[PDB]
Amino acid sequence: QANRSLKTTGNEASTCRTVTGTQYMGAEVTGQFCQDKPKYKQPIRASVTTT
Amino acid sequence: GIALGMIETRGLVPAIEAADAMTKAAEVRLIGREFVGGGYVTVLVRGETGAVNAAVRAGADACERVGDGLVAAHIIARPHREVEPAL
Amino acid sequence: GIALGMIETRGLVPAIEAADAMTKAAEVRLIGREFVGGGYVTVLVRGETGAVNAAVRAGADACERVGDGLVAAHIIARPHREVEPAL
Amino acid sequence: GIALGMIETRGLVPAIEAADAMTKAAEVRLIGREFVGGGYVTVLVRGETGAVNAAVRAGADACERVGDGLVAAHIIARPHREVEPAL
Amino acid sequence: GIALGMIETRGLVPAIEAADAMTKAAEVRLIGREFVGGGYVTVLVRGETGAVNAAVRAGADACERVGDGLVAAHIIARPHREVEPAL
Amino acid sequence: GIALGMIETRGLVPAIEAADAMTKAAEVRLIGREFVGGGYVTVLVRGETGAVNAAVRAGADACERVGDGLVAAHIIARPHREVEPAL
Amino acid sequence: GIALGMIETRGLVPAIEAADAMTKAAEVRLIGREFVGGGYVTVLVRGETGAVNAAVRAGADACERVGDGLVAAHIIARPHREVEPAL
Amino acid sequence: MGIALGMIETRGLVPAIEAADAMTKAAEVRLIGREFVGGGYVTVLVRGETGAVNAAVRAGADACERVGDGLVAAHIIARPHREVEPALGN
Amino acid sequence: GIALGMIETRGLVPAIEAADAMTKAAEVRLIGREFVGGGYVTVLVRGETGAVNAAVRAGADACERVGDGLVAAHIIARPHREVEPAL
Amino acid sequence: GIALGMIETRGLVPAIEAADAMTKAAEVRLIGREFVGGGYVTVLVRGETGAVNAAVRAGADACERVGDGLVAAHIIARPHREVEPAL
Amino acid sequence: GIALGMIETRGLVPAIEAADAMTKAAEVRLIGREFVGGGYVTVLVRGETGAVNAAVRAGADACERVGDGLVAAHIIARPHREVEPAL
Amino acid sequence: GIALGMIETRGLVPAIEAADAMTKAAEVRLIGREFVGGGYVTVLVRGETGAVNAAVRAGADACERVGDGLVAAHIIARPHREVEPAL
Repeated sequence: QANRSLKTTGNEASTCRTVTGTQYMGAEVTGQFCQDKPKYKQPIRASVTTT
Repeated sequence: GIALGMIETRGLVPAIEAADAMTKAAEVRLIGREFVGGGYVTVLVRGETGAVNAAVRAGADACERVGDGLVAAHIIARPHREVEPAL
Repeated sequence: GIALGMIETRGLVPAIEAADAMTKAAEVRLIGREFVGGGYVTVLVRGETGAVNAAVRAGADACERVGDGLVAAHIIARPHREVEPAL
Repeated sequence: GIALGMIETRGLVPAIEAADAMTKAAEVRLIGREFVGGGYVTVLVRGETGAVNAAVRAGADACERVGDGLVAAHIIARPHREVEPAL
Repeated sequence: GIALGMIETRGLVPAIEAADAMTKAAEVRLIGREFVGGGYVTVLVRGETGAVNAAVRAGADACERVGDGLVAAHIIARPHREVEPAL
Repeated sequence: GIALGMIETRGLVPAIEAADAMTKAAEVRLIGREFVGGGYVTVLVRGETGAVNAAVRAGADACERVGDGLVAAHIIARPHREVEPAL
Repeated sequence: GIALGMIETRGLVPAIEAADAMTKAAEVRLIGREFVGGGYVTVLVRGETGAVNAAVRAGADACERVGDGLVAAHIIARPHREVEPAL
Repeated sequence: MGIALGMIETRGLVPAIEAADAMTKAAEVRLIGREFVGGGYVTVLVRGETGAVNAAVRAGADACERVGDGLVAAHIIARPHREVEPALGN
Repeated sequence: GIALGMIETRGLVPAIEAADAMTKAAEVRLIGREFVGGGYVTVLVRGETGAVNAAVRAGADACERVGDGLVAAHIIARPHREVEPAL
Repeated sequence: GIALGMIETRGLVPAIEAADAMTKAAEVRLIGREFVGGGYVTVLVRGETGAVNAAVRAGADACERVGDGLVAAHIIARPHREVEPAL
Repeated sequence: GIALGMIETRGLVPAIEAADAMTKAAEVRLIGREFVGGGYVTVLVRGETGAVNAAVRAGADACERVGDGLVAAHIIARPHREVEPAL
Repeated sequence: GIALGMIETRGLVPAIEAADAMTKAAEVRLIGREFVGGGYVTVLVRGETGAVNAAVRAGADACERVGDGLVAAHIIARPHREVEPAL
């Protein structure tokens, strides 16, 4: 792939805003570009259990 | 869409569960199963860049705990034409 | 049902005994006995969600102490239509 | 006899040792030899329960001392119907 | 293919290598190479949203070490239909 | 509308991002794009007084942090007739 | 050209990214990918001496930190005609 | 006939012409572009064999490093795309 | 010349460069490029015994320590007619 | 469905309440109500794995509190097809 | 390949073994062996610039320790039209 | 054979006695008698690879005690087909 970096323009709106639906933005973008960690962790149906 | 995403893993349980993650997370068409040999097994999906990236990110993040885990997770967005016969 | 359960063992002995546990603990048809390569052997079974879960629990528990035993074990609830050629 | 005996080892010299011990200890019908991959070789035979048990124990005894020796070997008294098509 | 990507460099060859990074990064249609005047050079491509995003990210990553280097790199998702006649 | 809105900037990408922002803010006809020289690029639109005022304001506060940014942004209420050969 | 560039790695992510380096570095065509065995996979490419050298440089730089990483790389420049059947 | 691309970009035309001289005297290259970018940026773009282009651009960059205002960029191009070619003179 | 010069190594990079050493060392003709398995690759050529000795020499100098390394270097002087069907 | 669930109670008061719970919490069909003798009573239903588990396991809930209480809570995934199902 | 490589050494022995290094390293044509005098022997090759580079590298790497050894090894990448008569 | 043995020394007294050693050593065809200049004299002989080895061994082992003695006793098994036209 090849995605957003620090020197990009025109894609700042949803950067620090919470996200509905599937995630595609990396965590590092919020880590070193936004101020706080995103308060949205997308769950999966692939639970992990033991017998 | 010519974007190519793909990952190998030790054991085929992670391979097929990650393939299901690929096809369920984003609209991507699978193009390859590969018995690499020596325990490496490769899933190979093809689609547009955004869908490929989202699907592979989700599948990789959901693949570590399953089975023996991943081997590598990286994506080439524009494979060359000559790579297609070597799919 | 379309519920997909499946196991990998290191060696064919744990593979077949896990398959026998699969088919004896629950009545679910097996769909595949594939050789991953290098010693990993995978067994693929289809059936309803509950029977698949019970059978996979039984097979995983019975496989942990034969030969090298289980290596990877997980379940897929709703496989997508196009992963059948990926099986 | 529908009882299934079988044994797995590393290398084919111990596998032939095991098969010879099978056919020489108890008159159990040989079914197949399978290459698991990566050095694992397995042999599958059928017979009645007591003959299968004696044959497999004798085969383990004869095979432990040759090559890498036995790696995995177990017996099923009541193999399920749908298991046979997968072997 | 409607998403329009665009970038300047403080020099022609940084722009040329930026377009090289564009085409080696993802599928892009470099529609325009323009001389701003005094040394600034613009290149503009067309492609999908994520495609152009990753392409320009790669271009900016590979541009700063070329001559004077990067000066401006930001992209639009939905270009206005009247602009291209002026482009 | 005959009111004229014009924007100066350093390079085409700030120019065209500002132009897209202002055209989206208010529907004005992009009359011209001119390479002033030495890095100066200007965009010329025409429309109604309030619409063009709002569009120019939006382009101004939207394109400030693109590259080197805005250079000059002022408004003309009633462009006079003989300015048309300059337009 | 007939010069033989060629890369060894563990896994198909490094294999195909090395192929991408091949096809993005210099004018070099791959004569074939190969599953060596035990997880080893190689790529064999044909082109001019400087071309294959640039290709192998790109593959080595983009390969060593992917998955297990590059295992081997070598730069045959005049493959004798007697070796062609081996490839 | 190699499609390997090489450049010299300079602050001023004197280093550009000296670099082109070194291009031709260093290795086999065909000159396709001499372009005045504007404001003193001058670009010379040649094509040829990958090693030939590498050696030529290296020798030119070494020669024109000081001349006039000096060198600005010596960024060798690995391989242009089929799509890049129309933008560089087609 | 009918004597066999034949070499085993880990990975295909040393095998291919050893084949190049074969074909540039002395008069030989390769008749085998065998994938043993688990990364083991064999290269085997025909020639007279002095030529194959000098060839195996050259194969050995640049193989034990290139790539993943050499396993074994060997000379056959009298290929038995019974061995021929195996080759 | 073919899965067999069964519940055993000291006294038939819990048996009847448990059977009503069986048929209310899920749609499974009762196949047997048998007086074991000396007070023990066992009722057996058939259904799918999920329906049986939901019914049987979470069905004798007002059982330990009613009358003399529960004895055993038991589920069977796939009973042997040929002999016992007529029982 | 019009690039000219050439190596001169002390004695014909290193000269011609370096010539074989030329011919087996990359694509070159041995266009001349010359007797400078007092034991100085020169060998000339033509080919691609990268091919010439690799050739002369291998030739020096062969001729260091041959007899009294190398004295000088050099390249002229693009000789002018007035040097061809020097042969 | 196709192998070339060849030996050089100060003067030809060692060269001619070394040629006698060539002939008494192994079946070899003397083809060259070259006065390099300043005292270097070289003998070029053709024969089988092992014959070449024995020949050069004997010549060197007989050359040290005469005149200035050996300077370069080289051995080569297959020169490329473009080398002997210069020989």
